[PDB]
Amino acid sequence: TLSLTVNSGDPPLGALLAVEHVKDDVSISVEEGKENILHVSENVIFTDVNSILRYLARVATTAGLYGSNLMEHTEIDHWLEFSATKLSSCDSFTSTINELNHCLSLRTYLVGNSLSLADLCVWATLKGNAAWQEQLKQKKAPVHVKRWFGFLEAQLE
Amino acid sequence: TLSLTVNSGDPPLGALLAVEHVKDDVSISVEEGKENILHVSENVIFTDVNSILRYLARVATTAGLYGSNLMEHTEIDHWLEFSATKLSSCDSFTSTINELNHCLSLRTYLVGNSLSLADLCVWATLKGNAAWQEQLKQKKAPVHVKRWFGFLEAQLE
Amino acid sequence: DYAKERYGISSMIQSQEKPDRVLVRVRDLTIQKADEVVWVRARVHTSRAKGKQCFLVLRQQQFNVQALVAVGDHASKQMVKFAANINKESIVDVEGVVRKVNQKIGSCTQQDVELHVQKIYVISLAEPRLPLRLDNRVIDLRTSTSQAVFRLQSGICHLFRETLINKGFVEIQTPKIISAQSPQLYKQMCICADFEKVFSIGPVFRRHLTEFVGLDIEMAFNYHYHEVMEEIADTMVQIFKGLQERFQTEIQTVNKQFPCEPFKFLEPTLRLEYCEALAMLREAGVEMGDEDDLSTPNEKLLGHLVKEKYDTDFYILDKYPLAVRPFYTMPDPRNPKQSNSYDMFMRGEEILSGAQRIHDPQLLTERALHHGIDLEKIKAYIDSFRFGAPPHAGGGIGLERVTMLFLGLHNVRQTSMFPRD
Amino acid sequence: DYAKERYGISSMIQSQEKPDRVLVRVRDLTIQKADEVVWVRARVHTSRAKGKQCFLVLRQQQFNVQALVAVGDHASKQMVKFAANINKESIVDVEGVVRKVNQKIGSCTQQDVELHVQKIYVISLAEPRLPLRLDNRVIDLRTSTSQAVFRLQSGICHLFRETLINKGFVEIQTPKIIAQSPQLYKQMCICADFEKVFSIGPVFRHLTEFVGLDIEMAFNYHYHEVMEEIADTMVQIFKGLQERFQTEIQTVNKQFPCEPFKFLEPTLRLEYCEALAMLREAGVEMGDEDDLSTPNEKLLGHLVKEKYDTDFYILDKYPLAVRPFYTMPDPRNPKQSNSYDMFMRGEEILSGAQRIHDPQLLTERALHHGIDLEKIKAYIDSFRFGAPPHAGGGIGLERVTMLFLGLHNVRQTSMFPRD
Amino acid sequence: GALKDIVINANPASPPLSLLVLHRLLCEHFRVLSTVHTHSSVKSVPENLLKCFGDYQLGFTLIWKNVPKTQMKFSIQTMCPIEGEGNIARFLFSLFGQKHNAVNATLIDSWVDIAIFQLKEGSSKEKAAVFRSMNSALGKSPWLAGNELTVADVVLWSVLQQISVTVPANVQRWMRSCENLAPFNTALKLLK
Amino acid sequence: GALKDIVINANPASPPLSLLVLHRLLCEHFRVLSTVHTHSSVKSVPENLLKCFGDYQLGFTLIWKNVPKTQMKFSIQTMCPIEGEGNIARFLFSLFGQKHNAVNATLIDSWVDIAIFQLKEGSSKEKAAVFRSMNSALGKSPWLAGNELTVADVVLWSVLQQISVTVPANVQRWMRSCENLAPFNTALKLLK
Ligand SMILES: [Zn+2]
Repeated sequence: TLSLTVNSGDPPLGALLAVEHVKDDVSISVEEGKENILHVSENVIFTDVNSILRYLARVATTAGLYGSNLMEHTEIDHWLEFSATKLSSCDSFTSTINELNHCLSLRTYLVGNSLSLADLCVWATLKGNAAWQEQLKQKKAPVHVKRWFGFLEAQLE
Repeated sequence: TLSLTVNSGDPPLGALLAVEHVKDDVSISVEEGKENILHVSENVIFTDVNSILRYLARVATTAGLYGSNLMEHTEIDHWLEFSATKLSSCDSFTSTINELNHCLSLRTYLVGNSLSLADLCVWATLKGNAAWQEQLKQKKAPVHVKRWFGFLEAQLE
Repeated sequence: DYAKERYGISSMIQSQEKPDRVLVRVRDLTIQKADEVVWVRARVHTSRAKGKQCFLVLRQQQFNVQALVAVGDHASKQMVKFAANINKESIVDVEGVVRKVNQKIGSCTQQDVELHVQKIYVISLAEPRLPLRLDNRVIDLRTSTSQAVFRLQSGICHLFRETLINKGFVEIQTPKIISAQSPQLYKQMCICADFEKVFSIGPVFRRHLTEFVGLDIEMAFNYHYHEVMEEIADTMVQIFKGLQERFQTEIQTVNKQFPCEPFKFLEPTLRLEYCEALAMLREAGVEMGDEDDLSTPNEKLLGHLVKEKYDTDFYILDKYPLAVRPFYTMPDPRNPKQSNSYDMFMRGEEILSGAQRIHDPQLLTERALHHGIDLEKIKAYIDSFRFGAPPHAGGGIGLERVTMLFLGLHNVRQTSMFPRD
Repeated sequence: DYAKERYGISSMIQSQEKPDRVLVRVRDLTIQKADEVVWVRARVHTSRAKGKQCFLVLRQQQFNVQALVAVGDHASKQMVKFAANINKESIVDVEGVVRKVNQKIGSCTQQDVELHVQKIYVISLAEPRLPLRLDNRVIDLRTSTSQAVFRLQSGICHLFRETLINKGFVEIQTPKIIAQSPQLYKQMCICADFEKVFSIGPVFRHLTEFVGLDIEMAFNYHYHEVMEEIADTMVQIFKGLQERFQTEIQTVNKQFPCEPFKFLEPTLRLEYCEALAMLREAGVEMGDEDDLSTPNEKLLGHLVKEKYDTDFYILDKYPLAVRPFYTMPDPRNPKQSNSYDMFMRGEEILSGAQRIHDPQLLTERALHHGIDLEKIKAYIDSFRFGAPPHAGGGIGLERVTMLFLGLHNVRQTSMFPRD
Repeated sequence: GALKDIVINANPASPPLSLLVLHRLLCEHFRVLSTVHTHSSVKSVPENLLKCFGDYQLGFTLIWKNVPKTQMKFSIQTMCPIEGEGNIARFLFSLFGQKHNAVNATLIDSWVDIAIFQLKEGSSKEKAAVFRSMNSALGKSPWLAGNELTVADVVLWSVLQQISVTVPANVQRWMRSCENLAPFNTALKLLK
Repeated sequence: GALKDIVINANPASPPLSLLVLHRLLCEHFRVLSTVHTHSSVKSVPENLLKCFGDYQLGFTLIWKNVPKTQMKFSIQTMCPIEGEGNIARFLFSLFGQKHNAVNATLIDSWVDIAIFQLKEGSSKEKAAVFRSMNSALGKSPWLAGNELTVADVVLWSVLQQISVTVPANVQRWMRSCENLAPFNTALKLLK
């Protein structure tokens, strides 16, 4: 019933990871095109990457990717904006990554000891970032972020 | 060859007292007119009372009524101005008389333990003052001034 | 009784309520604020009552107004009864109306108006009698004189700092107990520690042990010790200028009880050298030696002689004899019997005793041996100057003594807030 | 030698001459004053010399400039020899020419220029050695850190007064030996119609002595009138140091790194119950009426910094049991008091409260604390006649200076510490 | 939260009108102890902003501060600090609990993103495009959600009031519809 | 005097130019330690007057003070304080010792009295009368004394310079004759 067209030139990494986690809940198909469009109805489409992520997590009820309350719900909204801006750019990345490190000091997942859109949207953008992969090779990547990234890379194959 | 015309309507008391103390030194005559004029020469006259006093004391060398130095000479000039202004008026006389009292605290004569123009010009104006004679009757006249006034009234009469 | 709500002994103020109430100061009750409903918190100075009327003198920090509780459209008979029954010095919240008076109230500071009372609450009930010994001093400091003296003394301390701080000084904190001595040592160490200009307001000590508050200055100069002396002088001038401008109310309040002519001084403070002073005293008939120190009576006389000539209660006596000054006093390079020392006098009594300090370790040690001091027990002090010691002078004033001689009071205890008998 | 006039150990300054000379401050030697013949009196911080040239670091009150004695059109060989032979910390009068530098002098405060020397006189010859006693402390207080700390501490005292005096306060002088604590005298002044009083003087609490800035203020109806005043006064001090004394803050920062002091304009106030909820949420087993342990005070400050981001907050409505007898109990909850503490970087600086102005209740609370009324009869008697409602609080000048600059030990902000 | 207090650090150079509207709305639902403060970072905050708000259930501590992005610190011992005036706006409005289906909820969140990023910090190009999508939407439905007033309306209106382009008919009716409401006028008057 | 110092208390509302001229004359004869001071009584004395001058034989201490009559206190232990800028002027000039006969000396003193009282504090009536007596006198002699310059000239000139009548020919020549002298110009420039 659900269909997603993705920019083949630049795939939305986080969206696909989300799609793979909602296959169990609601029937969704993957086409390859020139831009990111989630076709829900004849009247209902979404261009923005975050809009797509948000819908999938909401409609995928059993998945529980949008937390377990308004507080966790809001934490996720923060990380979607965080990933979309501060990680999407490599400007003052040394600061950005240290904030994400501090946030992961006593957290296993980013929100509520379970896999959330936060985990996906951040990890996806973080993998796609250049300066991140350089920090890993040069072994100047913070402790808590590395352990978290390593743990998700294991679960996400 | 000295002649003095005096205002009969209001006699210059101090001038006459001075004239009486220079009779021994230089020959001087007394006429009675409508104003105070000391006729010295055909070219030399004096209208101001102090001018008359000053001349007589200077020309009367043996009298020594203008002190024994520039310091005593200046002290006298002060008392001529003092008598002519602060005693000639009865405005704030309570202050004026207390200044003259202080000045006579350790002085027998006003200048240099001898009769000076100061003694005459002040005593004359002081006798002629109304508020002075009232202070004497009411016995509110300062100690040192009374004793000085009493001592001069004895020598001058 | 219909005014039972309008009066009474109100509950102890344990911070229960934050009322929308404006307690106007008594000084602000002028003609400008006439025919206005105002609240006032004051003490009951005196409360005379006759039949239908009760008059109170509501007092607040050396200011008082005439308050009136009249039976009629405002108050009841039991309220007027209660108003006169309020014990002396009890603090009261008063809701009254300022009404213009037909003739001046010469007794009160607020002569222009009286306060027509509508409410009176005793917030603090004073016990009836009044003593005449700690509680003694508490009442004594309410007297318009004391209030004016110590509010002005606070002024001196402020004018002292504001002056020096503005001319680029740094306030230090001398310890004043060591295991109790004089603070000069610490000021000089600060000078030797690159603190160019320092002052310290703190307690100092002098057949008795005496404690008083001293305002001390220590200043490093360029080439001449007059650079410091002329500064200390200007600072004392700026204090006098300050009190005569701002604290005119407080001066007159002390004048009213203790008559004294206004304090007189010259803008470039008068300086007499020691030789000049001896000539004035000898001309005035005083058998005194060339190197003798001014006896306390001669200091009193010399001040009068200065007042007679220049008409200033404040002058500086400079170039004192070296013999009479402490060891650390820098000798005069030309006349080695004279020093670079100075005293400053208010109404012919010494307030300050300053000088240029010896910043050379060797000469400081020589003068210490001349005064017969065990170098062992001042080794530390001398050692302070061995490394880069700049040329410096200073001087200190007794806060109480300055306050006393400015207002022309007799005993120092008058300007000491907590004297210890 | 032809420059024998231009240098030497000049005669001890016994106030012999009044020279027409302008000794310009080192801080004023900027690019604006380039290519000018200026006189400078400074100390020789360090003097490195190599062959033809001798470089000096002329220092004055935590400011230093690079001075140069070059043989040629200016100086002789014996002058350059003498310049390097000047012992460390010796004070020198220098007639030089300010010349613009091709590259910044990162070491000095005056980076824009150097001083080309023409004359150098040692007015005060420092002995060669430098100790590392009393003379120890003299040198220690020349360190740019000490200079900056104590010039800023002077600032606190000034900002404290200027603030209160402008609010209509009156400075009193408590008698420091009879030797005990000053609160008694402030309260007697309040009882003596002195509405608003403060006292800067030495306080005590082995005997320890420190300098305390104390406030005692008579309020209208609520003790918050005083608390919110004391708070604003501490705010005005912080605003003052961050405006004027920015040079002195950075000079201490350079040696002791510390983030700028952070505060809110309406100073943050937490009531005691609110603080317990934050500590219990943070996992601290504590009683409702217990006093905050020194470690909990440290923690609570960090928790406040985490949430509001302020190093300065007020803890209000303390438990009555833990406070002194003269502390006014809360009229609603008689287990609580009208008391408060104020914290800088999570360490207590102030411990104030509303005072008991009722003689009877003051006596009751004195018996509750088991005090012999006989030996405090005088104090109680002070309030019997027209005692107004009043509160107050005191701060440790050294402790405030320490926690503002974020230094570790109090000795750093104590000018003359007694071992 | 054991803190029980919504702390919001906001930059006074760009006052978050979206949050001031939602604050008035929050007080109309709950007992809110609202307080305004000025952080050390910012100096001389405009007069109007200092008193912009003229036991209890929620605390609302608005701190004027030199931060790049408007931040909310609520129950730090359970919740990561929230950044973005859009993300904070969603949270505040969601406290009333006007539950929406997945399609609307996502479309509401989409409307917030548009207002915050594309409309606010955009050229006359993008502004014109935003008006069309609003005009078309408001042509069919009374609000942007269409069912009832939503955070989408609050934030977008707030952004439009704090910035040139021709305004269509439906947006003008929606603007007065918003301005007519008590929380919108009260907040906007105290900003001027 | 054992004090060795001429103290002069003068009111800055009416600066005694007569004494400032004589001061410059005194310094041209003796070594004078001249000093200017401001008494507590007067506040904010004009700038020019404060630095109007810009061991030793005589002291000259000029104190700007709120006194009704210009006063001199010299050797108080032998001499009563002198009041009147005329009386002080006579004393200062007399220190050079240009001794005159009884007729001139009295006529010089008479000229001082005229200047101080009648000319200074007089109507256009008396001023005109003073000019005639001067014009007639200066018509016969080079100065008012005629032997040489006298205190009479100093004081009168000083009074004329410190006050709307037609000025005669002889007075104009006498005015420039005075103004041409070093002490008269130096003193007058530091007043203007
Ligand atoms: Zn101050």
